[PDB]
Amino acid sequence: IEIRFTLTDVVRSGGAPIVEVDDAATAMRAVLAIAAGVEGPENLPKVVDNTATVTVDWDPERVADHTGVTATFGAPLAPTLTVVPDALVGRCWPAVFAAIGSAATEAGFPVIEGLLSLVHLDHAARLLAELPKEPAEFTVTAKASAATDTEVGRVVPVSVEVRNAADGALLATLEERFAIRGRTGAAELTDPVRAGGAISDNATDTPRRRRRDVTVGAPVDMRPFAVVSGDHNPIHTDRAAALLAGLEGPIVHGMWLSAAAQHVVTATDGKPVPPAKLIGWTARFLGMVKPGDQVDFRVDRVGIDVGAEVLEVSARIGSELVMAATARLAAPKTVYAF
Amino acid sequence: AAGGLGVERFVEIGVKSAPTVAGLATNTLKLPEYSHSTVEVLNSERDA
Amino acid sequence: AHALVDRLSAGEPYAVAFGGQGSAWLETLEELVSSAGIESELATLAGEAELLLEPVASELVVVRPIGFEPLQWVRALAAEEPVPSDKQLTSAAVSVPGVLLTQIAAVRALARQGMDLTATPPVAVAGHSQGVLAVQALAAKGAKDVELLALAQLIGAAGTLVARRRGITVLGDRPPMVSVTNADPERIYELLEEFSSDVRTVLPPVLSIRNGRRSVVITGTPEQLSRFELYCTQIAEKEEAERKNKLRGGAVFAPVFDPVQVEVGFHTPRLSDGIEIVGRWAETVGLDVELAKELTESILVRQVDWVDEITELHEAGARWILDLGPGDILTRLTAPVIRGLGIGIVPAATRGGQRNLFTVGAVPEVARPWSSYAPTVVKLPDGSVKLETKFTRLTGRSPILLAGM
Repeated sequence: IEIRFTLTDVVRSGGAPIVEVDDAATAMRAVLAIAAGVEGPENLPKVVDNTATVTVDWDPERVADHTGVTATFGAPLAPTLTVVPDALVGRCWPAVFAAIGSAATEAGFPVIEGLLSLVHLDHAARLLAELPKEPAEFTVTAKASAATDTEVGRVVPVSVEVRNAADGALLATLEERFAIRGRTGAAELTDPVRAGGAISDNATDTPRRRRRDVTVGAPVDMRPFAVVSGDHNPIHTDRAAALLAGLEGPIVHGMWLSAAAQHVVTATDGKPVPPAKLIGWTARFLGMVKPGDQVDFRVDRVGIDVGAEVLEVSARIGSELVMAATARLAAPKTVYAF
Repeated sequence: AAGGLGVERFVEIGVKSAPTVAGLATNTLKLPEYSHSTVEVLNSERDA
Repeated sequence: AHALVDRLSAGEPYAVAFGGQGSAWLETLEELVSSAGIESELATLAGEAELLLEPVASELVVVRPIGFEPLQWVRALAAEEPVPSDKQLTSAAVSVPGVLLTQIAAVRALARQGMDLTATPPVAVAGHSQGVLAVQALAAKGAKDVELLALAQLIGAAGTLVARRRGITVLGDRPPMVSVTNADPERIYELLEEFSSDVRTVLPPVLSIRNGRRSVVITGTPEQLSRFELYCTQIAEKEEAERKNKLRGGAVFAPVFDPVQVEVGFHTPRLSDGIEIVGRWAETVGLDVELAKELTESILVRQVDWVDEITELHEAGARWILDLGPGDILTRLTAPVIRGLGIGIVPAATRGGQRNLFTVGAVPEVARPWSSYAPTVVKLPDGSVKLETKFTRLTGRSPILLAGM
């Protein structure tokens, strides 16, 4: 697939010998549209209008590939579940991206977005008290809660609802917030301001408890995760696009890391029984990660929400902070006798 | 066993009465249960 | 001038053996590259590996990207810094092809020096597990070489997609592959059948390899295998109270149980969905030969009765057996199996055993045919009959004595 651009030269202004076509933004979109969707998925919402994901089925081999893509052993970790809540992101990905531009973006924004300048801020999965299972089919709905601009750029929080097809109920809620860095707007204004929390009705407070010291390698190439997740962004694959965006290299998918640190919290504090235990997880990406990376994670036990332990995770490659993560985990199941 | 064998926690309540049926469970966890399972015996009195 | 080959031509016969999975292949492949002064084969083998994947009309969507260029990993490993983890390299997808390449490169090494002599003649070519693959096209024309690596790429791929390890624990440590020692094949299957009575059809353990008389290998789901591990321990302990009563029929058994480093169940029904897919993977390639269907079943589902096969080619009276398998596996497994029946076995790509191969005088290692020491009859001047043994020969008397009492 090809990407074309156009220039125009007026030399009356010597300091501005080159001025290039204003159709760039719209021209960039048509290029991404061909590659991304290939008109394969089709629904035609405006950004406010709901984005629907038709139908989704989870094969046992899609369970294996993901659990095999991110693995932990040396720390006595045993992943168990039909569908890890991390697997939600693979289903909702192609729909979320469609909301990144629109007429509402045309009204209040210049509609100037470099896709290479796209930055993932936060990702979280909130459960409706239902957990994902075997062969039952899923159908997902994506909505943009707000379209915001910041001092550092344009931000689009996206809400996602995952539903079981056969049963016809909403299982989980997925939250994503993306950052394009060039834009301003009258739609939603933020300077430094954004906030999110995992909250529960009944709570207990605890003291800091060191649980595990984790060692996690980054994959050699980012293409394996790109295939499964459905993220084809050339930043993580092509070196020419990564260098053009002014990056340290073919940056590891933040989404892979998200499932990487999670799988540990899944198995460690979660113990040989993760499946009914973690009812939610949140992930903040502090810094960029190159492939072939030895990263050290540390999960601690902080406090209690709704009878579920909260677990805080910090990430370091050498001195650099990488991921800030926090999870709600049920305790190891208790049997009482009087 | 029919519902899966993954980690279980056995807690006894009533304060000082807690060591008894736990010690009953403990010795029981030994003899038939030799299968090497991860099990936690906890007492309200002792293990608070 | 290779005496054995020269022996092989006029005198004693020979048989080729190929090792299977669990061979610790990479370090052998790394050394084989470093010990190789001739890269000629590796040029075509690398290109055909690239080629054969592209035209594939079989599904193979997940497999091709997760496949890796063999030339790059080697040169990386030769810079001494780069290499993925053993856990990644041991996975069937990239491991199964790599094992064959090590074996194929092992074929070429001997073929470099003595080919005119070191050409074809075995009596038979046999293999173990995935080793049966490299056996077939070695007996076929040279254009079929990558087809092994091609099928191996397909074998480990579907096997991985169908069933892969979902958990492991440092204790034991617990794999899909388990081995018990000292216990009868009947007794092991008994405890197997005793345990399999308590579990569902989806995860039964079964007997995969019978390595010898009292040494076997049972395989299945790691968790269920760990359960079988429990019963054998209880019996071991209950029989301990027996042995310490100082009674022989009432004595403890002293078996040896401990798992293996193999990452995935082989020769089990858990791979049953893999056979079909693999079969189509071959026909969509120029790999078409009528044994691709039979090899798969033998490797993926059907067990391997090993002792009986290589013995069968052995009882044909073929004196020599070589093994081009990684490290060397199945070369030494076979030796105490046959032992003193006249067979002897040099590990191939092993420098010590290859020193035999290349010389006129260092060649004829032929293990002792116990029948050689079989007793004989002797006559004497006064005409006494004497039964001849190593004892009688010295003493000059009957091979019988009244012990000190």
